Amino acid sequence: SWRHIRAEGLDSSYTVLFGKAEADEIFQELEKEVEYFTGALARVQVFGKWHSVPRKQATYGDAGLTYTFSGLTLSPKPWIPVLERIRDHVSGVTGQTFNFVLINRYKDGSDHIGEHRDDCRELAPGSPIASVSFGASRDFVFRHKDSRGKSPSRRVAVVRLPLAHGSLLMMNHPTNTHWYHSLPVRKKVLAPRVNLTFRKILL
DNA sequence: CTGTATATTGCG
DNA sequence: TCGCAATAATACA
Ligand SMILES: O=C(O)CCC(=O)C(=O)O
Ligand SMILES: [Mn+2]
Repeated sequence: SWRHIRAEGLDSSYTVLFGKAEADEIFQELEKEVEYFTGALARVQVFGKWHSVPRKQATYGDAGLTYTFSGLTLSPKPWIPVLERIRDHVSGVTGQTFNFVLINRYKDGSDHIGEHRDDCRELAPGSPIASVSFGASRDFVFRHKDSRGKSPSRRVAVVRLPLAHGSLLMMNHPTNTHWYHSLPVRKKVLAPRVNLTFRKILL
């Protein structure tokens, strides 16, 4: 069964792919195998200022591709067994295909990601995004674009969702046209979390 | 009276 | 501790 997350312009689906034992093993292999970007490849530019990202990132996928957000371009690394196994399984469950994965690792509840839409030029038009989570459960927040700021034109409610160990969140079109998402700071969370967002990228 | 868009600071 | 409006400076269209 899928929990359907629906609101005006919001269309997402949530389910648990893996039980505890399997999700533990996958997490441990991710921790062991994934090579994260450092230094110059972990700095972004937002509002005219450069910052080191408050988390760790890695990109895997087919050769040739490119992934640019916030002034930072990330070349994908060749697929490794554990990412292919997760990719293929998501594909078998959803029917959707993927040639790329972005990995965000939050070492604890102080690591986080800011509010944004996934609306890249390099993202295939109307292609779903598969977000698979491992480790600590973290709250994932959807805010509507017209409901943000000083004076909002719309009073659409915020949508909050705990992403569990071994879960899958599907973000279908047009979720990313109208809704920003983020993983806010959760100061009580002491354990790491690894998130995989599988995507379809144009060459 | 009025373009649009975007990590931490500075509040509450 | 949590939420979030303001905004570091441009870069557009
Ligand atoms: O950490 C997550 O659950 C999602 C991360 C994300 O949205 C991104 O990396 O663009
Ligand atoms: Mn995202």
